[PDB]
Amino acid sequence: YVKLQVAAGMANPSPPVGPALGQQGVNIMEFCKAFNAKTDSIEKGLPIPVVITVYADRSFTFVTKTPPAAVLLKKAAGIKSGSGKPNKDKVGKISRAQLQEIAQTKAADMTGADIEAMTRSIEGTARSMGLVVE
Amino acid sequence: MLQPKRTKFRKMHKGRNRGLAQGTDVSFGSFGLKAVGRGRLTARQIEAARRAMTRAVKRQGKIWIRVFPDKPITEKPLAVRMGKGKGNVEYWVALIQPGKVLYEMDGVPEELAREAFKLAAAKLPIKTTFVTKTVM
Amino acid sequence: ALNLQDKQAIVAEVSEVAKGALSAVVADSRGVTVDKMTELRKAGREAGVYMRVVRNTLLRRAVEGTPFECLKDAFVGPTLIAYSMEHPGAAARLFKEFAKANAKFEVKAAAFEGELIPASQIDRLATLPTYEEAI
Amino acid sequence: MKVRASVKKLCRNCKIVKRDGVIRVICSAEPKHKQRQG
Amino acid sequence: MFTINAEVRKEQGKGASRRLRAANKFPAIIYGGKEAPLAIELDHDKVMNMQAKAEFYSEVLTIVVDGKEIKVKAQDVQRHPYKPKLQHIDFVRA
RNA sequence: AGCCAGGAUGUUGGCUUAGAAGCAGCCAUCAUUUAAAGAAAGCGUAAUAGCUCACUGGUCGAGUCGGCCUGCGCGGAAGAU
Ligand SMILES: [Mg+2]
Ligand SMILES: [Mg+2]
Ligand SMILES: [Mg+2]
Ligand SMILES: [Zn+2]
Repeated sequence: YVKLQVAAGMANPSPPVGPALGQQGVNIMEFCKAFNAKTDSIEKGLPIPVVITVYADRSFTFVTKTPPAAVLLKKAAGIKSGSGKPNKDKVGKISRAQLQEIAQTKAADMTGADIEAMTRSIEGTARSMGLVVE
Repeated sequence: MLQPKRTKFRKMHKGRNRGLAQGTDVSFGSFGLKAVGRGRLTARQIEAARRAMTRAVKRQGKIWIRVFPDKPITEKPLAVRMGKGKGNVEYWVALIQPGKVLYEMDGVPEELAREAFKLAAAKLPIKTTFVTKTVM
Repeated sequence: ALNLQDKQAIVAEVSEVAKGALSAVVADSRGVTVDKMTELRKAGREAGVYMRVVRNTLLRRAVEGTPFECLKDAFVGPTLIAYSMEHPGAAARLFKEFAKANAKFEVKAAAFEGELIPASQIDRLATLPTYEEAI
Repeated sequence: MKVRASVKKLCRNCKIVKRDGVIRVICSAEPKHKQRQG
Repeated sequence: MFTINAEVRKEQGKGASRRLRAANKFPAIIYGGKEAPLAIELDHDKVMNMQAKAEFYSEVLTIVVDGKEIKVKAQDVQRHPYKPKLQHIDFVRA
């Protein structure tokens, strides 16, 4: 049960992971293609947090999440770095409508939050990252 | 090290070191290293303690040295008999009496000052204590 | 002041919460993973149920000024208590489902109508319908 | 072990103990921290 | 706010003062105004605690001797050269 | 103090890197849910799983921490018939 195989848009993620999943007898090629077919609608450069579940029965049980918020930069901010030194520079600004769109997008994952509190929560990440609003 | 740029006389009598000290209060900084014991503070010891403090605070804040070595100490050359005049000046000391404030510090936290003064005190031949600036 | 002030305050928050609270269902809170309570806590938020745990002593001082002298007997060991501040009832059922289906504590007590509800008689509050039924 | 005039705790796991009229430092973590006053 | 109990000294001088300081007391002087200065003695540890608070050197202090109370201010203090102790204190009548 | 439980979400924070997920390094260190929980105190690891600390509730039931002044002791303390 370890988060791995992100960027589902790129097939066979052996170079990043490699011998990490060699402990589990999981077909790297076969499962990667199957996950691609299930979730090929997303953008190619989008990570998906997935786990590798092992039990006595060796029955895989996986549930899909939302792409991480940080890779969510080219949607409105149009940046790929944010800041080598965060809060010391300025590369862009995020519109109030954008994070709210992510707010309902990520509402299925926030363990504890309200619609308003989640919006205030994800703006904290943007401020600490370097993005601003208003 | 510290030594007078010039002096009225080259050599000085041995003298004595009786009495208590003048300059017992923290006058410039906010923390001070007060001398409890009595004795001589050579220029080398004063410099050695100064470096220990200065590196401990990483050259932050301000440091005052309240003592100056102005008494010349002479020594005859090795394997030389008595008499034939007074020996040659070898180093300079400062006479220390109990209660003398030797070093002062400012611009650093009190705890950092304590360890900084503790490191210097290990370089001195005289028992010392940590004192703080007092109102009146 | 410090933490004594904070505990004096801690009683204050639960005190005025109990002023607006209508029905109380007390349960236990031990041996269960914290992330598992996310389901009940989210349910309380959306169903207007407020939950909190003060010490047996803070629980002792905090209910004398509110009409809650009925449930004084069941204050032994850990005391989780949730308060329905709106849409009264529908709390015993919300806890029964999580209790019987997870192999843990059944129930501690309840509080309604100015009288204590025993453990075996909580079905009335579990089966109690919503306030909107006169229509 | 270290035999020295000044023995002191070198980490949070060191303990000052007096065992036969001598002061000792015993460490559950670092065997290098074992000292004795002598 | 700061009230100090005091006793009038019956013997003065170098020897008497040292005996006082050995007995965990210390002398002090109250002067100012049109009346003669009054030499009194203070118990060291209690005054040592109050003088730690800075307000002691700024506010009006009250000294009680023979029941009578005098409002004074700390005019000057003589500390031990290297020990955390007080040797003498000057009080000016407020 | 000991013992029990928890130590979560965003999130693998941003940058860097082959990888850098609290834990090589650089910058930031906010926001929620909270009873608490650091953008992580130490071990870990190719990178992560994993251990544990801070922190919080429970048990226990009365003292408990660290300075200051001071009396007497301890170590420091090895030589030759
Ligand atoms: Mg033995
Ligand atoms: Mg005499
Ligand atoms: Mg000795
Ligand atoms: Zn150690």
